[PDB]
Amino acid sequence: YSKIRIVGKIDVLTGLHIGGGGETSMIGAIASPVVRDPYSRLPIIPGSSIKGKMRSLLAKHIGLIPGQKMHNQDAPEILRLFGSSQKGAIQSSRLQISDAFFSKASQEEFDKKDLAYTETKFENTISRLTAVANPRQIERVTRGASFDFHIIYNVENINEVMADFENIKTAIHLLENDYLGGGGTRGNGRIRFVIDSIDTVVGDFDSSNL
Amino acid sequence: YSKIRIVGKIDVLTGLHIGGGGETSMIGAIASPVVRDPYSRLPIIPGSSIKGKMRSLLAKHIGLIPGQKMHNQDAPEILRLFGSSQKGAIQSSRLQISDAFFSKASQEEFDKKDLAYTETKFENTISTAVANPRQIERVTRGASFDFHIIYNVENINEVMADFENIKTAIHLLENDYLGGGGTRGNGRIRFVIDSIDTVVGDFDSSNL
Amino acid sequence: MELAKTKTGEMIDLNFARKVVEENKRVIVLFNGLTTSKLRNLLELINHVYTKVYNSDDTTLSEDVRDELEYLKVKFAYESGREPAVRTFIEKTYVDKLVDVVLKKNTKKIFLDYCKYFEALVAYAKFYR
Amino acid sequence: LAKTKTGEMIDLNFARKVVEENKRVLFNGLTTSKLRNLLELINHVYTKVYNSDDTTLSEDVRDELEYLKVKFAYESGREPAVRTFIEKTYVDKLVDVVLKKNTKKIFLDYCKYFEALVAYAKFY
Amino acid sequence: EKVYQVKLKVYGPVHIGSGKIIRKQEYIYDRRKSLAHIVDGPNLVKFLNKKGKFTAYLQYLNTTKERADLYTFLRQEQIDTNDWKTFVLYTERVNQGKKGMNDLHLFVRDGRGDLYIPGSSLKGALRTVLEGAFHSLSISDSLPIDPKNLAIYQKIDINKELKPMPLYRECVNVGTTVEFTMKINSDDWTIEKIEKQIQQAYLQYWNKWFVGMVTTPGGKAFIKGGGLPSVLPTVLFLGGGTGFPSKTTHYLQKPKEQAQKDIFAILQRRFRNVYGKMATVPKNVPVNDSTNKWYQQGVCLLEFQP
RNA sequence: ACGAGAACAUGCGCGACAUUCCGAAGAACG
RNA sequence: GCGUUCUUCGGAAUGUCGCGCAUUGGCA
Repeated sequence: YSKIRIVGKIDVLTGLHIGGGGETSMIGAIASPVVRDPYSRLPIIPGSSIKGKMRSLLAKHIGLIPGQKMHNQDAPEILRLFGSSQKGAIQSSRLQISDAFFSKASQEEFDKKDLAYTETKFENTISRLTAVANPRQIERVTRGASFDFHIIYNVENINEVMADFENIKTAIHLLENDYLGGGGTRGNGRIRFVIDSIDTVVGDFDSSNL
Repeated sequence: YSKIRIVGKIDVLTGLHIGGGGETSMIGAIASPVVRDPYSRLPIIPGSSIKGKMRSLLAKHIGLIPGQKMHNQDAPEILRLFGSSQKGAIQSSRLQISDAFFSKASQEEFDKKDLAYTETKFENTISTAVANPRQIERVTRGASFDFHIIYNVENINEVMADFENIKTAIHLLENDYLGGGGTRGNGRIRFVIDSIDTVVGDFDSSNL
Repeated sequence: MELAKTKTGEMIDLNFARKVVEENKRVIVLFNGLTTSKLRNLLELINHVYTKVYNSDDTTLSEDVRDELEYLKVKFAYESGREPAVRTFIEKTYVDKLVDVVLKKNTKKIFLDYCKYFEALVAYAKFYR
Repeated sequence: LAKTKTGEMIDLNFARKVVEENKRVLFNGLTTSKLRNLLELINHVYTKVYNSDDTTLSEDVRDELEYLKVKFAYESGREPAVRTFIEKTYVDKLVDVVLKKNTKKIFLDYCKYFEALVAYAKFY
Repeated sequence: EKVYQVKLKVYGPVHIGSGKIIRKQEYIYDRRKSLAHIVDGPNLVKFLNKKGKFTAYLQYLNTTKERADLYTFLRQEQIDTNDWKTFVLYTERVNQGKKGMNDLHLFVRDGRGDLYIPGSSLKGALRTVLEGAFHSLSISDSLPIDPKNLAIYQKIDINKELKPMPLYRECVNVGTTVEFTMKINSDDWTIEKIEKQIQQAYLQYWNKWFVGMVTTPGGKAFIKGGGLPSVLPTVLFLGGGTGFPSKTTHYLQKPKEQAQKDIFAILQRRFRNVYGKMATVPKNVPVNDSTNKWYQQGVCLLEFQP
C-alpha cells in the first residue's frame, strides 16, 4: 500500500466566498459569511469544496454521459479518482482532499499592513421592474491570501497512477481557469495552485515523476 | 468542454465610481469612497458590477418581458450566458466575468505623473437653495483596469451567438455607463480587448 | 444586557431597548423624527468595530478597537449636533454612555453585548414603524 | 498623541474639554466657517496620507504639514478667534509633534483630534 | 436611447469650484503684470526653508496680519522670478474690478489635473430648468478644458450700485466651447421639448427678474458697458455666483409678485443679517475684464446636435 | 471459559444557483 | 471678505433547495 502526499498552497486571485453555516448575523453585518475554522476563526477552503469543484470540472471536460443524474454515473476515470458509491461497485476515492487552512505565511502578511483576512463586499440587486437596489454584504477572502492545501492519493493500481495524476493535473488546471467558491460567475473564486510538493509519504512507490 | 479566456483592459473615460458602502471618514472628507482591493489598497472594478451592468443592458436591448420581476426571466440567450436560477430550469453561466484589478501599467503611469488613482470630486445638492456638500471618490480619468472573462463552451453551436451577445453587451457598456452616477457623467468607460484565447479545450478562438 | 443603568435607574438590556423604542414611538416618527437612514449610518459606524472585534478572539478590547470606540463617540456627538433627531435618539437610548461603559470595562463580551443592544434598537425601530 | 500642560494628554475627550471650556459663543467668537476652513486645510494632507501605504510620512506630506502650520499662523493672524482656538487646542504644536514622529499613526491621531474638535464645536 | 452632442458656449465667466478657498498668502499676484501664479504650499515652504527666509516669512505674517500677499514678501526678499517658477504650479490672467486680490476660488479639476465641467452640474442646471424623467437624461462629463481658457475673474454685486466683492474666482473665459454627450429615452424626454423648456425658462427669468435689475442704475451701467449680449434662446446658468433667481423654480412656477414674496421670505429665514432686518418687499429679490466689456456670471448658451 | 465472537455509520457530494452599492442630488446661496 | 449646508431619503439580503440514495427497514 502506497500513499502519496500533495502538500502545497492555493493562492487566491479575486477573492473566494465559500459560504459559511449561515449563522445568526448582526443587522448590517455580513449577510453571507464565509466558512471559517471555528478554532482560529480564520477562513478556510473545505476539502469537500475543492474535491467537488475539481470533480465536476473533470467530469465536464471528459464529458457527461447523456441524461446523467447521479455522481456514480461519471466516467470510469473520475469514479476511480474521486470514488463511487454505486451498489455493488463501490470504488474507494483515491483522492482525499483536506480543508485548505489559512496559511501562516499569508496570515503574517495580513497581520502586517493591518489587513483583515476577510473583507466585507457590498453588492446590490437592481430590480427588473422597480429598478430598486437591495443591499447585500458578502464576506470574501482577501485577494492576497493563501491556503495550505493537502491532498492524499492512494496507489491502488500502480499502472493507473500516471493516468490518475494526469487527470489530477487536468482538474487542477481547470480549477485554476475556473473558480472555487460562490459567485465565481460574478468574479469571486479565482485561484491558482502555485506550490506543489508531491512526495510518497507511505510505501515504496516513487513519486518523483508525478 | 472548452474554457475561452478574454483578457484585455478597461479604461475609464469620465471617471468611474463603484461605491464601497462608506467607511471611517474624517468630517467633510471621503463621503462615499470607491470600492478598493483590500490587499493592495487600489481601486478595483468588481466583476459583479461589470457582469450585472452588462446583463441589464443586454436585457434592455433584447427587450424585457412585460411585468418582469426576477432576473431569471430574461431572454433565453441572456439566461444561457449570464446564468439562471429558475426552478427546474437552471442554466449554467458561461460568462465568468472576474474582478477588473488596477493594471500595473496604468498604476505605474499614475505614480510617474504624481497623480492619485482616485479623484475626490466635491459636489453638493441644491435645495431654499441650500446645498448638501459631499466628496465622492471616483476613479481618475485615464485609469485602465485589466478585465478577464471566462466563457465556457456548454454548446459548441451556440458559441457564435453567445459571443455576438457578448460583443453587443460590451458595445452597450461602452455606450452606457458603469458603476453609479451615470446620469451625471461619471461612470463612462471603454473596452480594449487584448486577445481571445481558448485556454482549455479544442475550440478555436481565432475567429472569435 | 447587563451593560449599565440609566439615570432613572432602569436596567439596560434588549428589553430596555424595546421599551425605549416603544416610548419614543410617536404616530410613525420615532425618537422625535429619526429617519431610518440616520439609524443605519450609526449602525454601520457600530458595525465596523463590531466586525473588528468579531473576527478577533481576545477577551480584552484591542487598542485600535478602543480608539475606534472613542472615534465612535465623536461620530455620535457629530450626528447629534448635525441632526436633532439623532441627538434625541442617543440621549433616550443612552448609547454614548454605554460606549464609555464598554471602554471602561475593556471586554470583548461587554462590547458584543453593547453591539447586540444597538442591533436590538435598530430592529425594534424597524419593527415599530 | 502629545502631552498638554499639567500632564494632560491630547485626546478626543480633551477636545470636548477644550470646546466646553471655551464655550460661553466659542473660543472668544469662533464661528463654524473658520474651523471648517481649518478642517479643509487638514483634509488634503489627510487624504494624501490615507492613500499612501507607507507608514512613514512621505516628504511631500511633511512639507504639506509645514505649510499647514504656516496657514494656521496666517489664519490666527487674520482672526483673533482662530488664534484663541489654536492656542487653546495646541493644534499648531501638534503638527510639529506629528512631523517629529514621522508616523502615519500619529498623523491620523492628530486628524482624529481635529475631527473631534469640529464635532464637539458643532455639538455644543 | 437617443444620443446628442451638447455644445456650451461661454458668454459669461463660469466657475465650478473644488471645495477649496485659497488666499493671497497662498499665491503671488503681480498687478503690473496682471498675472496670478498659483503656488503650491509645500514646495514654497521648502524653498523658503532652504533659502533661510522661512523665519522672515513668519515675521512678515506677524507684521501685517490681515494682508500677507506673498508677492510683496518675495519682492521684499528680492527672490528671483525663476526661483518663483520652481514652486508655481501654473499662472492665470486676472481681471479685477478695483490694488490686489482678496480670496481666490479654484476651478474644479479631475485627478489628472485637467479643467473640466462636471456632468453633474450641467445635469442639475437642466433638471432645474425642467423641474415642475431625470433618469433617462444622462449628461456626460465634459471634455478637458484648456488651461488657457481658465482665468481669474472678479465678483461684483449689483445692488443699485456696482460694488466689487473681495472674492475672485477662476472661470472659463467668454467665447469658450465645452462639449458634453447627452443621452435620453424617447418616452421620458424629447430634445425639442427640453429645448423649448429651456427657452421658456430663460424668457421667464428675463421677464420676472432681469428687467428689475436693468431698472437699477447699476444695472443700467451694466447694460451700457456691454454686460448683456444682443443674442441673449437657450441660456443656462451654471457657474458659481449666477444668483438666487437662477437655479431655483420660484421665478418659474410662481407669479412675479408671489415669487418675489416667497424668495424674500426664504432669504429672511435663511439670512436674517441682511434681509431679516428689512421689513419691506424689495423691488427686485435679491463681472469685469481688462477691457471695457462687462459680463454676467455663469451665463451660457446651449446647442444640441444629433 | 462474559448473549458471546468478529463488524469503520460507512460509500458518493462543488453552501451552491440568480443578483450593478445602486436610484435621485448643479460647490452654491446670501 | 464673512456666514450656512460637509452628505441626504430609501433599500440592509431575497427566492430555490434545506439532506438524497445503499445497506438496517417494508413487501415477497
